[PDB]
Amino acid sequence: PSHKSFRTKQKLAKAARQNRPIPQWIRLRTGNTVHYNMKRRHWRRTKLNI
Amino acid sequence: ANLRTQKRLAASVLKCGKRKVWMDPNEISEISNANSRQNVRKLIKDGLVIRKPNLMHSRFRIRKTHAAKRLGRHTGYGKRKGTAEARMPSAVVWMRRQRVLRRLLRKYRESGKIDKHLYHTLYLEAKGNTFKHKRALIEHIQRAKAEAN
Amino acid sequence: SNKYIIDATAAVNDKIFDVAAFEKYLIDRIKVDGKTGNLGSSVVVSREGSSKIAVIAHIDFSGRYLKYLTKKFLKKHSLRDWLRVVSTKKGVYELRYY
Amino acid sequence: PRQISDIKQFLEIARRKDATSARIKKNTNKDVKFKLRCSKYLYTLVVADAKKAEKLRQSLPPDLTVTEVG
RNA sequence: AAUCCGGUUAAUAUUCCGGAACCAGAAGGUGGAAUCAACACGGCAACGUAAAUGAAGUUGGAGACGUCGGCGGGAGCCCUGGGAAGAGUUCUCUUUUCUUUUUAACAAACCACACCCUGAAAUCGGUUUAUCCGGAGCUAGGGUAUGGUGUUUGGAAGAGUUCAGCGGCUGAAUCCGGUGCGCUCUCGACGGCCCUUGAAAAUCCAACGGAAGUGUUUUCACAUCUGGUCGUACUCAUAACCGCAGCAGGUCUCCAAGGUGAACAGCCUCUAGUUGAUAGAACAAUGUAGAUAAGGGAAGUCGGCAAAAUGGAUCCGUAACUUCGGGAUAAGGAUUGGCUCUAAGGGUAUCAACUUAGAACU
Repeated sequence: PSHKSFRTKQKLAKAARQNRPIPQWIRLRTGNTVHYNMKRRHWRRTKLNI
Repeated sequence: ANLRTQKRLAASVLKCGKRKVWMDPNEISEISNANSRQNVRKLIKDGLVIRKPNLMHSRFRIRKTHAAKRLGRHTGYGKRKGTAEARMPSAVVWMRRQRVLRRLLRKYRESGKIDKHLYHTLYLEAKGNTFKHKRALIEHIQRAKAEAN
Repeated sequence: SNKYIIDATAAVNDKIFDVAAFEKYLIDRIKVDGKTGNLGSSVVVSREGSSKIAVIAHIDFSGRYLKYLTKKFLKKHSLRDWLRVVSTKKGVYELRYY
Repeated sequence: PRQISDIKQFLEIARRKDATSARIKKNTNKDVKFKLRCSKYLYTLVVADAKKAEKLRQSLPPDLTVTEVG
């Protein structure tokens, strides 16, 4: 909610940063097995449960 | 041309709702270019955005009906859906009558028409509901004054 | 006491209306005390010049009423689109185009 | 938030080091309002006579920053 | 402990900007008061004053309290009489219909249930809507206290709002009043209820006591300085939560316009919001949800199940039985519109409110 704790702010701030697509230059590296982010998360579908 | 944000900014600037915001249909391109609140304020000054007036809620019929009912109309048996106590409680009728009777009794005692003995007698008579209205107390006071004199 | 004036310089210059029709409409439609023809000495419409409509009243009177009556015959003659009554000073109402 | 009815004390607060600026207000009803911004309060003085207002204005020390109607 | 207004952003605001305040703590300084009769005077008093030292120890108070019921005051909304600005309508009618007409925290002055004084009260009196009060000192006369969401200014018109002009700028207006079993919140004085009597602590104040003491004290008027960390977007729900979901479910609370009416009922509208839910075209059967039906009127069925009928208000009238409180709105009848009118019920000759009775006419 609007009333948060700083630990929750930190947890949300990391989780927001981890929920981003891959840089394109990553896919051009030799031997790269990454094609899309396996760990994407939508705010409706799967919850953080923190 | 999507202007939902231009209507939103106009409503905020004009201090109304979107139902009052009116934007010129013949100036869509210029309104689309306007994207900040300063631009919206320029549009309003130029006359391209106008706040529509409030819809009509005339009270002519209401005032006329109130004035006519004040003359004694629309108050028959078929026009009353609430019981008599609900329409005008007997508690406030009694409270009005007692305050009126006590006020006059104090006026007469201070004036000198009645003394403390007669005032207390009439005070308890009035509290006992002996006096139906101000005149009824008036005739009783005059009759008592004549009898004493 | 109080004085009200209606300027019609533009109307008389453009032959839109004549001061005769102004005076006649005002005199036969003035509803003082709810009845026309009750001018008496309290309120008198004193027309000076063929560009002015001046009313001098010894009782309370409304400039809004004057605008109301002026608006009446404007639509009666159906040119309300070209003319609008606007107030410049205290007790002054003049006709303006677009 | 501090109305002053004494001319001198208005002047003295004006000379006092806490004073930073003075303002002039000319109302339509023709009274002159001398407002004096200070550190903590705003001391305003209402005068009904123009020439007393004018002689008061020149009585303000020159170092004080006087501003006209805003 | 102590913050308000106006404004600003594409998105933040009691947080930013402009203006205007406030509280807590700290230090010395200016000014004023008291003081060698060390720790101020006045008033009969209730108490007042710009100040007017007070250690330890003790004690009191605030914080600090249920519930319901009316009654009184205030503020905001509602209603309303004029004024002024625009705008709506105008075949006819309408001195009219509608919008606008605003004033924050904070500072200052002013503003009568408890109490005091004089006094002695039975022809007992005062007094409330509600019967409480008085020789334990009534009424009455004069005081003291409490003092805001009241008033007058400051804030503050320079702001906000409306309107008319110019090429950002210039003109105006923002005014004067009434009302109430009205609503919302609050406040004051009371009342009732209980084998139910309706938190604590931090914090703050005061008192009794009298250590102690040119220099001393000063809860007095001024200015000076300072204020860390973390939360702050947005949704709060027929799409942001929980139900596998953009689920007809669930989920705490604040604000709350007018008309009809007893009414936060139903029905319609203003401000605000939405116009979302696959659509189109046709009217077949069977359906689902609603309507009406001649004559009969429960013959239908396990069964009046479903539906129907009744329904507000006013006057009349009301049984057996009863734990005497009820039964009871028993049952049973009459009545209701529109319009024109008188008749009362108040306030200070004029002024203001809807509540009843009766007459005709239709």
